[PDB]
Amino acid sequence: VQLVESGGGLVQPGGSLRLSCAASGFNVYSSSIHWVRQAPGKGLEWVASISSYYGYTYYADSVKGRFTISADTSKNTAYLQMNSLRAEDTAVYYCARSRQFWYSGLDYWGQGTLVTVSSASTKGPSVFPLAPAALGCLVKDYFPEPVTVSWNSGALTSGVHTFPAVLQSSGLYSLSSVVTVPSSCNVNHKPSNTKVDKKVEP
Amino acid sequence: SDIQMTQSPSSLSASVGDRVTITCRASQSVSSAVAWYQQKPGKAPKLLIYSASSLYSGVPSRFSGSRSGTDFTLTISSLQPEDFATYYCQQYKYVPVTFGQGTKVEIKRTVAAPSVFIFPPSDSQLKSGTASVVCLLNNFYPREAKVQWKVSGNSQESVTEQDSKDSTYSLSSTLTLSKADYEKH
Amino acid sequence: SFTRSTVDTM
Amino acid sequence: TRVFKKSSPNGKLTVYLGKRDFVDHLDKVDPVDGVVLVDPDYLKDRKVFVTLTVAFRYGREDCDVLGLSFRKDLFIANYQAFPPTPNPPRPPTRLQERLLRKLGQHAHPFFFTIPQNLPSSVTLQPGPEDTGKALGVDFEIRAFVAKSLEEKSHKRNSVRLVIRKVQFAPEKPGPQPSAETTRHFLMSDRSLHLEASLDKELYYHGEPLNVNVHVTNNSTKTVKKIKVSVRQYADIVLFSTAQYKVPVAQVEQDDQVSPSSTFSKVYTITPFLANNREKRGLALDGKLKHEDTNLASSTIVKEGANKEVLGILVSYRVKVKLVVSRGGDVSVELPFVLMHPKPH
Repeated sequence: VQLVESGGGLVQPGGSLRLSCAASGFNVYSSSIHWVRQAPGKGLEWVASISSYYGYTYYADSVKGRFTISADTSKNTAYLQMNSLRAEDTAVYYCARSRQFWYSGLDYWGQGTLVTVSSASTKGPSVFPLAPAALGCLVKDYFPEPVTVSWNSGALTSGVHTFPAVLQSSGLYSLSSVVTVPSSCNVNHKPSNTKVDKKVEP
Repeated sequence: SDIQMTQSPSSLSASVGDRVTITCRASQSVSSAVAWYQQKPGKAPKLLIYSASSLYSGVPSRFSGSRSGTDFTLTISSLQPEDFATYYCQQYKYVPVTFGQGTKVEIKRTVAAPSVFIFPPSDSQLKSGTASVVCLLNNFYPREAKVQWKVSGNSQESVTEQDSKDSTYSLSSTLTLSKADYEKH
Repeated sequence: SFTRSTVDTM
Repeated sequence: TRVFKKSSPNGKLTVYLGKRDFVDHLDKVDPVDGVVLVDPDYLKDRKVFVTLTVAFRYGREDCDVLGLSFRKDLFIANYQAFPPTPNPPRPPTRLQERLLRKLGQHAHPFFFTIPQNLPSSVTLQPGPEDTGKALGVDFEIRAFVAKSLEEKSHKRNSVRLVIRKVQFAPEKPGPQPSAETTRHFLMSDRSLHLEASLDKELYYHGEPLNVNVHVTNNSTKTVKKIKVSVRQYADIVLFSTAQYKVPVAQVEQDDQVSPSSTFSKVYTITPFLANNREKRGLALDGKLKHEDTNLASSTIVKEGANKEVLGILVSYRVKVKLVVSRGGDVSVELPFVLMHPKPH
């Protein structure tokens, strides 16, 4: 038994998207499909539910009419369509199954796909050295995630701490990594296809 | 209507094989339609107890729970070194379902003295027109701390995840201002 | 009205 | 540990039930045991009795303006709750003892035995053209206080509650179900061979039926279309023999079988209630008040053939129809069971 899904990406707010989640190893009829989203730093939030056997549809209060759900019995796949995207709808969405006879929780879960909504475009990283013991490299004004940053092409990972990237009010992302050198940086941005190497000395 | 969720406590820390109890509160009485879930950071959620009393297959017997009216409690016999994650309280007898606020679990250690480091903006950053001052706080305990800026708002704080190497934390806060503001002080 | 559960004690 | 209870509208008479559903193991049934709680000072001269009855009820109970059920009493039982009766049958039960501990002196236990020759709780689907609920056999517990058994019933005194009786699937699989049919022509020796088989004899609701059909059309006619369907049979017996059969699921394939050819295939058919929300006469599992359920579970008869014609009997069959050109259509049938598994 496995769960797979696809359809993630970045969409401009106010548009629409289609998500898919195929089911294998069980039956769509003898179960129900639930959709749940997980915002960064916030708990999982249920959005909608389908009951193929009973032919009933349910949605959350915040997505009444905006969000639609569908499923084809032949392919054992469920599809949900959402419209009029807003900035607060970005989260990581999951598709899960529940035993129809009877309800006993959500035993099986998919690996889950992230949903990002914003008007920001792709931006290359900007490496800013940080010198005075310790030394660090600062990457700011980049989009989108992720960025692979290594020190001296990953020569030594000892004393290296990389902090998670944050989203400031400008709409861009920024992270940093500091290496501890009491005595005495290569960053790659795969989505932007940018590699930057910098060296900082006191 | 909607049923309020009140988990307690929000998040505490303990040692290996300790007495840890997690309580769940609901604004309306629910008979037994209560489920317990645990989600490791960055992974998929997984239930532990369904119907508030049934232990799911492939789960250690150390987990158990009980009900007293609207009071729901989770009990763990001994804390495994891999059970440090978040837990959620769920009820499923009314439409719609309401989820818990999350109960992160972390390992406790001794107080660690931090390292104070101040880094001025670089020459390239100086020519960029934006001035940022970043203060580094590494190898400290506990997570909560108070550091003042005076040379103030418009500052971003970033703390990493619990480092298993020394059970300590690292903090990085940056104060971003303009060149005119930076040179004023 | 309707039905309801209750305490068992002991 | 939790325990259901129901109280009189006046709030003075209250009855406690530890279970809402009961099951039969083809040889014994779980006894109906409970305790009635009441202070004798309220009555001070009357007597308390609790009665078990099963009836063939039709329509609803919310004071509908229409002729109500043809109230046939299939079986009625009575027990003297107060004044207290002797110890049997045979001892007090464990849960009754615990409840007597919880309450004290004013706790009065009662015991009941369900005869093995009783039907299962089923309810026919009401029709949109009709009004209110529909016909169906139901169980009911009634407790009341009166000086005489034949005293007039009172709304404040009597209390009514509904219970259910259901069966569960045995763990022993049966013989493999299969069927065959060979039909020749009027004069020529050429024939038409068809065989149907199923994966198992017992399935679960929502699980597809993978019917295996093989056609050996070593004939001269051409089979136009093929139809596969499952039929639901509901035996209605009150004083006359009756049976109301309605199709539930139908699947058709536009497949042509050429003469002098062999064609075998496996097809999927799934019974579900979503597409038949309006079909009158459909049989459904017993509900509590009005809640929806799945299709009527196939009740299995006990080992003894006896009579057991005291209500509604249900069974399921599958039929495959071959549309043969210029007549000569041949269909085969196969019975099978479909009902819920045993929970834990």
